[PDB]
Amino acid sequence: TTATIEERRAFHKEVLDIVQSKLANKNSEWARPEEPILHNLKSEKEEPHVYYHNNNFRVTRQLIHFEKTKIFEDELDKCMRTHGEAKYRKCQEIAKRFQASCRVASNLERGPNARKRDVGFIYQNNKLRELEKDAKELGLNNPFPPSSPRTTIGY
Amino acid sequence: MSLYLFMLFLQPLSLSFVSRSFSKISSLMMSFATLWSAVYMWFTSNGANQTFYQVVSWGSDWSTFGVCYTSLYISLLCAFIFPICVILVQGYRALSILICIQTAVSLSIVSLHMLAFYALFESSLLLFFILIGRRKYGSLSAAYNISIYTFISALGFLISAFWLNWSFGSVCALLPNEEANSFVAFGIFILLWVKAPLVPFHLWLPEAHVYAPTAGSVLLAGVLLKISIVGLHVFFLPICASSIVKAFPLILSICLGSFIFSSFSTLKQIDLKKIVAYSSISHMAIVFLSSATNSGLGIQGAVLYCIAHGLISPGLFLLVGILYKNTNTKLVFYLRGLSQQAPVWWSVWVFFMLGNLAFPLFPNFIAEVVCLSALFKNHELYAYAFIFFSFVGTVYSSTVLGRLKGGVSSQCVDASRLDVISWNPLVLATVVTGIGYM
Amino acid sequence: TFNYVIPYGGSSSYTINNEPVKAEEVTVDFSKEPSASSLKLADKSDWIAYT
Amino acid sequence: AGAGGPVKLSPPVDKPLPYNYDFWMDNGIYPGQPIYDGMFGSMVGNMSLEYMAKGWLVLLPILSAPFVYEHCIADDVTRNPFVPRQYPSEVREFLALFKNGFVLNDYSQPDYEEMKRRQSGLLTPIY
Amino acid sequence: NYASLKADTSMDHVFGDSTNKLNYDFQLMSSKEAFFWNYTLYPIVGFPIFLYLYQFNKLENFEAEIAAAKAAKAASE
Amino acid sequence: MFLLAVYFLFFSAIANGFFGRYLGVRGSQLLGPSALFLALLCSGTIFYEVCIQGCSTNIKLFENFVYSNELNVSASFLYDPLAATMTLTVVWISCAVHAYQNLYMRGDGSQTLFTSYLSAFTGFMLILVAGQNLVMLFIGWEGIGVCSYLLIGYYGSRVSAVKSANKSLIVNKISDGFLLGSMLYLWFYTGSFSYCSLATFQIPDVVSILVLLGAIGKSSQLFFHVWLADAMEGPTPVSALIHAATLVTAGIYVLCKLNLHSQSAVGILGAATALMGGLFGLAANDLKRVIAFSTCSQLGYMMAVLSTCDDGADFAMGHLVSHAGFKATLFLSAGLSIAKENNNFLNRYGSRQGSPTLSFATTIASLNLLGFPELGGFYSKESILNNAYINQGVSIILTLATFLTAFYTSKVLAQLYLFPYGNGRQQKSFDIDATTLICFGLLLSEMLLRIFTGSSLSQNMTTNLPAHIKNLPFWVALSGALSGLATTNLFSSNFMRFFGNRGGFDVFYARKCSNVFYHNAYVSYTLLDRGFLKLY
Amino acid sequence: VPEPPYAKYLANKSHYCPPDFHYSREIYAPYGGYFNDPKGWRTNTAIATLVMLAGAYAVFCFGNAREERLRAPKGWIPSQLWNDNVPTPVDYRGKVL
Amino acid sequence: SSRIAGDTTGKYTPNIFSPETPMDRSFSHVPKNPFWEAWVFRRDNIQREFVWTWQTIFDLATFVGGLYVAMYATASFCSRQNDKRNGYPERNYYFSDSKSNFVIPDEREFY
Ligand SMILES: CCCCCCCCCCCCCCCCCC(=O)O[C@@H](COC(=O)CCCCCCCCCCCCCCC)COP(=O)(O)OCC[N+](C)(C)C
Ligand SMILES: CCCCCCCCCCCCCCCCCC(=O)O[C@@H](COC(=O)CCCCCCCCCCCCCCC)COP(=O)(O)OCC[N+](C)(C)C
Ligand SMILES: CCCCCCCCCCCCCCCCCCCC(=O)O[C@H](COC(=O)CCCCCCCCCCCCCC)COP(=O)(O)OCCN
Ligand SMILES: CCCCCCCCCCCCCCCCCCCC(=O)O[C@H](COC(=O)CCCCCCCCCCCCCC)COP(=O)(O)OCCN
Ligand SMILES: CCCCCCCCCCCCCCCCCCCC(=O)O[C@H](COC(=O)CCCCCCCCCCCCCC)COP(=O)(O)OCCN
Ligand SMILES: CCCCCCCCCCCCCCCCCCCC(=O)O[C@H](COC(=O)CCCCCCCCCCCCCC)COP(=O)(O)OCCN
Repeated sequence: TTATIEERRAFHKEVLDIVQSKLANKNSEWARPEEPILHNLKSEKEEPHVYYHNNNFRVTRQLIHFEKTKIFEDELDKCMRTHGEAKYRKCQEIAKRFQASCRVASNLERGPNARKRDVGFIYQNNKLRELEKDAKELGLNNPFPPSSPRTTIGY
Repeated sequence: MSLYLFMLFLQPLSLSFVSRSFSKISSLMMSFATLWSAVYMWFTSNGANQTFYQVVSWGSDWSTFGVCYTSLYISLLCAFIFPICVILVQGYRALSILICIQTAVSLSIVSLHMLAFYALFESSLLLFFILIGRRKYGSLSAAYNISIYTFISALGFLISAFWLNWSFGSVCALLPNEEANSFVAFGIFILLWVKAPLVPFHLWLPEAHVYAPTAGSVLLAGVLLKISIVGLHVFFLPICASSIVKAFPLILSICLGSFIFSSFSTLKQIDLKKIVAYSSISHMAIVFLSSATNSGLGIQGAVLYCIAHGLISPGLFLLVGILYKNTNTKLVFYLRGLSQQAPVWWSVWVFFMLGNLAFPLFPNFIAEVVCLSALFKNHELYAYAFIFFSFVGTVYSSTVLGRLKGGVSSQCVDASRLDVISWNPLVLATVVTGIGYM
Repeated sequence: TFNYVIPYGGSSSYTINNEPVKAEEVTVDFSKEPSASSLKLADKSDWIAYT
Repeated sequence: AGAGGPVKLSPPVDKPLPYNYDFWMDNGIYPGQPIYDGMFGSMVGNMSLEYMAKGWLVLLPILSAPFVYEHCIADDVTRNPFVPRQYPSEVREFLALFKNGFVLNDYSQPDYEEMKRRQSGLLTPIY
Repeated sequence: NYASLKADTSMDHVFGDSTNKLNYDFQLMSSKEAFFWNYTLYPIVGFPIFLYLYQFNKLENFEAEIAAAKAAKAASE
Repeated sequence: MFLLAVYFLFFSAIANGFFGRYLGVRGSQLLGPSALFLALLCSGTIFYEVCIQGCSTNIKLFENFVYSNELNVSASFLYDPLAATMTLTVVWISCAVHAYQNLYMRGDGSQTLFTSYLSAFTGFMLILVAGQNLVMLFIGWEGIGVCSYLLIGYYGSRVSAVKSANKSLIVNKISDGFLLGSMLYLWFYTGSFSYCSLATFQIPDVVSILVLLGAIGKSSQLFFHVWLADAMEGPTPVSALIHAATLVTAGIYVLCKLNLHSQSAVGILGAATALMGGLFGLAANDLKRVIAFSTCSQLGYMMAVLSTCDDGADFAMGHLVSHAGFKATLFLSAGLSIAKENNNFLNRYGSRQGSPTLSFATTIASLNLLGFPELGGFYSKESILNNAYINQGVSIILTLATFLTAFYTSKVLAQLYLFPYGNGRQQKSFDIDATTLICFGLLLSEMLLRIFTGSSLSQNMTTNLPAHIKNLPFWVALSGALSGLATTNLFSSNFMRFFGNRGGFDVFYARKCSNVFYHNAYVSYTLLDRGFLKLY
Repeated sequence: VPEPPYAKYLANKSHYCPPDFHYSREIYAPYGGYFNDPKGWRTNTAIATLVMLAGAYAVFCFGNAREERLRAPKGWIPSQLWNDNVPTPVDYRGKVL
Repeated sequence: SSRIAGDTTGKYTPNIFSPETPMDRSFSHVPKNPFWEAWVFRRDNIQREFVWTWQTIFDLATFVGGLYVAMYATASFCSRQNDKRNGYPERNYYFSDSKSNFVIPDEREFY
């Protein structure tokens, strides 16, 4: 994938047209975009208008993800408090969804040095599954535990 | 924004025209009016404008001023703590020096131009050289230390700013630029390394705090240490992220070493102001490392913990200054029986010392939890290292409290009405932030 | 970024590359290349000769 | 009388102070104390650290003798005369999930090996 | 001005004299002993570090041995 | 209704500690006990609703106590069956101690501040117990830590008291650092701080070790027990609260709330702590210190029982709540004995005319400690001993611990009552008012109700054991009691000296750990920053 | 030494104060003096009790508004008298009450 | 021999000529001790007694440099583990000599 200078300048011109279209009508939610500006730039910093707009879009998405995770946690707590000693069976699905939301919210913008957030021990469980498969097929002895059906309340 | 900048320029302006007998009253009114203008700036700052709440330019790239999350918190903190400094300080000379220092520092926080940031921040170089080296109660050695350290670090930062202005053509933050050069990254980094006291460039801060006046110490601890994080979020992380991720093991080495050795050096202190000053150095490392992770948690946690420090350490410095006025001593060994002799001072001292030990009902707890969570997001061992060696702070804080608490004393040294008026706002702010209104 | 939610800085794609484009149409250099004497002195092949 | 009791005041310093005098804690009452009792000065009971180490050397083998037999010498089949509590399959499968469970030692079960490897789990998270 | 250096002897008969002094030299641990005890206690403090190191080495060695056996199986086959 | 008790305790704390000038010493002597009585009614209602009638309630005071990115925690209270039981026990004991302090602390200058500390101390215990998430528990944990620091060091003109408070603070700091590490682990890999989503069937060992290391701090186990013995410097009402419910039990409550512990570690540590505590209590000559070492031994029993069976958590909690009662009674009666005799040493106590109520309360509490049959302590201790038979190593050590416990309990009883008078011929007296009688009546009512209501659901469930195995603890306790009455010598003078020094755990810290700590400080400061890096 | 003029404004030694114990009467502490017993203490205690009960009423309203029972109690509970959000009791067998 | 300096009414005047010593803020000042002052002076100016000895070099190296070396090694190990965890290629850290240019992960890319 290679970008010639002509294509780069053409995309620059088109982004200027986008900025002019946005400027025409006032919008109080200008910095809370619902859609990104699609691009194939090597670095988004090359075009400043795309950079800031998509950064605002990412911020909006992350705020939505945080509030969604709080919602999922609320229904998980309610479902836990309702069933009683049947919680482990009946709250498996809601916990699954809540942990999925947590991983989405954390992992999308973890950062340059941050590690992936293993809510529910899914990646470890997958690693153990792969290790056990390889050890059994190759005749080796695995020094690690086999994969578990359930390691947390959901995942 | 414009009102805040105008009031910041108005405060030094008023001193030239005041009667020289109305100076204290006019300065206090001006400080409160600047606080109100900062509240207005917060009111006119809409969260819908996610990148920058407000940007104003007055005809040039240098005159570009703007507020973001970090800038707004730090500016409100300085505007909050300045009036206490104003009442603590007497004399037209001292008022002039402190007003000029505050104007320069508060203009630095909202600046969006690295060169203008450098110009405003270092304008307060001689003012501290004169302030810390004042006639009877100042030391020339400490003033030399602080001035030379600041000059070398700021000159390195200036060289990096010149290279950026030559290459990109601009040095304003609002224009997106990225660099992978390590020389420029170090040039920007060295200022942060020195200004945020980080071992082994932390030697200037202690000597400065001990030999600075109480208002000077309050400003130094409250906001001048926080200027490092404004520079990091505004002028280093946007452009120098590749270098911070390349050097992260080294960054952790230096930060955790600063934490540990500053904690151990605190144990060898006999002077109360030195104890508080070394506690500040140990506290800065968590902030620096949490920001350096370049994650959403780290930046927020660092700015929060800066606010917590800028509400707790000024209170300790103010209480120590009050005690020194009452007793003419700062040696812990001379001071005994303070619990019986000064119950009202002792209550606030214990409250603020608990705040410095990061107990739950204090803002330091919430801030530390967020910062440790960011460190745990990077790695478990990173958080574990900081959590364990926090016990060293407990040892020296407990030893100091035990030494002061009991004994035989023949002097009633308790605070007056003026002193209680001085710390009431800090106590109220500490409580309000502690219950979660961070 | 200047916000507390997403990381500062940015990232560049490693797959995508940008074709080099010349800074100017015609390049005139006023910096002279190293002399043969400089290359001779810098040569460390024979340690005695280098010394 | 709890309040108002006579006390002795520690004499004022009259000689050059040692550099590490911060190791001494004196509030003004006569019996000043080290920062940590036993760091220096009189020892409680005139017992040194060597004496305490020798006493512990005598005790540890006797104290550890009950624990070492069951944990190391004994094995799951011979530890107890009975098997772990028997549960219905639906209950047993859930209970066997717990790494800190007590049904993982059921050698009658056909999943004994996997249960034992589950019990000896991971030291640290892999991710 | 300065506090008096003369002590009070009113309570000596009740609570004993102050003649007896401390035998401590007010000196610290020797450098050799300090080296041993730092390099013993600090590892005990950092017990998670060694646990993580042990498990990571175990994981990497098992992965490499699996890779080697995989290479052997994929060479002949 | 559920919130009311914490409100009453914190109101007592604020009123007595900030407006005590207006209220006065009498004003504290009314507002304290009245508020805790009202809190006792509220706690009784909570206990009936949650435990007996199985109705758990969640109260969310406010949301987003900490809201930074994904990290989100709320101030919520969940009263589950464990929380209601601990709340009832704590409020009952604290009301008793507040009744006790009206007469005991009258000769103390700051009685209002003492009452305020006691009430905030109880309030933070209830915050710890009723928290629905880990952060509320940490808040209560640190609150009880700081309140213990302000209560042990109440006598500031005593170097020993302030150093004891510093010891408690530092040890507890290390413990909660380990707990904070475990909290961060659990938030990262489970997605929440709430106990409901906290559940993990498999947890890596590091989290378990961190949880255990944090728990062994407040629940003083081995290598972390140094502070409990020194905690005797504080006033007697403080000792009763800290040893009975607030501080020591918190680690056990945390281990029971989250079953992330490992069987191998807990059983060995608990059995070792029980044996060592009994052996240390053998040598002690202060009345108050023996009871603290007995507290250590009982904590060892409770920690050991977790390894035995699935019902171990229930058995530990039952012994916890049973132990709070007779231990609090033992401290309160010991404190009254010290006041009446102006003495702390067991040698000089002796038979003397006194109140029938206090002597009976001491006798019944000591009988519960010993294991006397058909008593609340007896059932809660046989539930542990009989169920520990499967763990052969644990069972043996606990049986020897029962022998030692019987011996020193009977020795203390003989020295306090049966022995001839040992104190001097001086006018000494402490006349007890009706308030202290109401205090001991409340403790005795707790003890009596414990027999009828029980401690655990599986308390009387059969452990299928041979009769000679099942009734063995009684014989060991009886032999220990008979040997204690005769005041025979059990160990040689060398081992008696070793136990008097409490195993030399503190002397090791002094000679090696503290010296290394201050040599690290010397290298950091004197050699480096004020040395190498300081100009001439 | 002749007592200073302000000693008249300072209060006396209380009945609970031991006669031998001396304290400086000029020191002010929010928790009270060394032995207190102020004049008018009864009215202050009555006012404190009134404030306590009023705050209890407010806390009771707040808690009742925020008390959530999501699982039916096994039997009748006292909260049914004052809060209407209690689910109808169901016993161990499962029968509704 | 003493008099009250402060006046709440506002009619405060400093009696510099008064025979009686005013009860001003200096009334409560701590008396101070000669040897304590010299101990304070000695402790602050401890750089005067600094001497380079092999024991001093040994202590400084073993504790300070040792802790720096240990922290750097631990941080490098954690970075290596995180790179394996995240699935990133081995990152080009400053003192690590790696023939890969991977420094900052691309957000757009799936690793
Ligand atoms: C010299 C001083 C003398 C005067 C002493 C003053 C005495 C102070 C009294 C102590 C106050 C204790 C109250 C603690 C609760 C905190 C109050 C609070 O935060 O208000 C909440 C409302 O919540 C409440 O009202 C709580 C009800 C308080 C009464 C409940 C029972 C009282 C028992 C105390 C237990 C509290 C433990 C909480 C631990 C964190 C605000 O609601 P939101 O709109 O959601 O605010 C957003 C949340 N956040 C603050 C984090 C930004
Ligand atoms: C959780 C929601 C509800 C919150 C209520 C908290 C309970 C009361 C909080 C009141 C404010 C807490 C901080 C008070 C100031 C801290 C200083 C202090 O507590 O005591 C002062 C002085 O006390 C006061 O004047 C004010 C205390 C009023 C009530 C204090 C209750 C206990 C404090 C609660 C602990 C704070 C929790 C922080 C960690 C979560 C000094 O005491 P001592 O050092 O022991 O010396 C006293 C003299 N003597 C030697 C004779 C003992
Ligand atoms: C291609 C070039 C190759 C390299 C060549 C290197 C040649 C040497 C370069 C050194 C440049 C550093 C300049 C600072 C010199 C130290 C300060 C002078 C020492 C001194 O005596 O100053 C006294 C007080 O200063 C103080 O109290 C300050 C204490 C020390 C200040 C700390 C230094 C700043 C931090 C150092 C590193 C910072 C980061 C570096 C990237 C005042 O003396 P006086 O006024 O009474 O005059 C009387 C004359 N005796
Ligand atoms: C020894 C431990 C290191 C101490 C630093 C501790 C942590 C500081 C990290 C700050 C984070 C951003 C700074 C960027 C890099 C600074 C130092 C990184 C470590 C380093 O020296 O790497 C070198 C590369 O950097 C360079 O080539 C330049 C180094 C910095 C230059 C020093 C002074 C520059 C002043 C310039 C003023 C402004 C000029 C602006 C034009 C050589 O590593 P390598 O990649 O060659 O690997 C070869 C190994 N086998
Ligand atoms: C039931 C579960 C276990 C409970 C705790 C058991 C602890 C057992 C550890 C003691 C048993 C082995 C001791 C090592 C053998 C040494 C035998 C001779 C002792 C000796 O000659 O030197 C001593 C070294 O201190 C020492 O020996 C310190 C070594 C101790 C290792 C650290 C373990 C923690 C110990 C905490 C409690 C033990 C207290 C007694 C050690 C005294 O040294 P010195 O002062 O005369 O040196 C001179 C100052 N220049
Ligand atoms: C002149 C000044 C200097 C002179 C004096 C220096 C003497 C100090 C030398 C020893 C320092 C401690 C040992 C650390 C360095 C070990 C050798 C470095 C090589 C290395 O990285 O090996 C790793 C060491 O384990 C590790 O990752 C580190 C384990 C030790 C750290 C924990 C022990 C202390 C804990 C105290 C807290 C400090 C850390 C807080 C975070 C394991 O090899 P690898 O598998 O990683 O592969 C990496 C391929 N070489």
